[PDB]
Amino acid sequence: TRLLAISPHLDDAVLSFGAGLAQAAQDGANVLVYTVFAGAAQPPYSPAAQRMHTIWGLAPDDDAVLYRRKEDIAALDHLRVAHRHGRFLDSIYRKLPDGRWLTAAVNDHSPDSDHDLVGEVADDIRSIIDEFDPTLVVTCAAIGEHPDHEATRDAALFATHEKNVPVRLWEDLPYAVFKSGAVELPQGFRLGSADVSSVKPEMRSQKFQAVERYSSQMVLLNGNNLFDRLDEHARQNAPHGGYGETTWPVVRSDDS
Ligand SMILES: CCCCCCCCO[C@@H]1O[C@H](CO)[C@@H](O)[C@H](O)[C@H]1O
Ligand SMILES: [Zn+2]
Repeated sequence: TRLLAISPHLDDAVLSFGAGLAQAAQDGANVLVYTVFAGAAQPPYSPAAQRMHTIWGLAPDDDAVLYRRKEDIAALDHLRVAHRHGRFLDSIYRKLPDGRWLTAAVNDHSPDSDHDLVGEVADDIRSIIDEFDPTLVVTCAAIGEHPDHEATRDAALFATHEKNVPVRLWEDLPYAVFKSGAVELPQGFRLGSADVSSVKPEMRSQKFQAVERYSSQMVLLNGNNLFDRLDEHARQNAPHGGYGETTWPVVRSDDS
């Protein structure tokens, strides 16, 4: 088995699918987690980016991407899976064609810009598929509607469809604790029946320990009960006990 996980940001795959990644590695699968929006960023930073850097426990003008890449490597090494850091800039570092920052909340902009980004991400994913030759791709459902998650999900769907590789979407955590869960896929795609995994306690522990490697995100993610909320979420999906993660297969719609 060759499992390619496609994470929007540096932490999403571990937060949402860390137990599944860890189990896959345990079972002897070759597992690679490619993070789309891991692109190097340098000052000048927007005021919004400077504020986020502060929330992440960094100086406003620090190399936040460098810090997060190192966190990601530690977390993924802890799960014993490989990493690959993509070239795309996180939403807080992107500019619009007219020179404005993308984020301020997202500034009004042309769908053309969204399409162009999705196209480039899709190009990179098609190349990674050629290079890694995955038997399964898993990426985010984009529950919560973060534009980077939506771009990642849509690009992965288009790339996998063209390359004829099976794809599944994970339930975005911790977002799904606060959202309804319904998502709007690009035309022609739909979700099949959910799978709710049940993993051994060791895999829960491995996942939670890996999450902790993302120290910069802990204040943001905890709001001080992140792990309790993750446990409660799994409990609600599997009342008989045991930790797990929800994923859906993505298939072609009828008449498409
Ligand atoms: C960014 C668009 C507005 C909606 C707010 C959603 C909550 C923010 O979410 C975050 O945003 C960042 C910047 O993209 C990231 O670097 C993070 O990993 C992430 O958790
Ligand atoms: Zn994210």
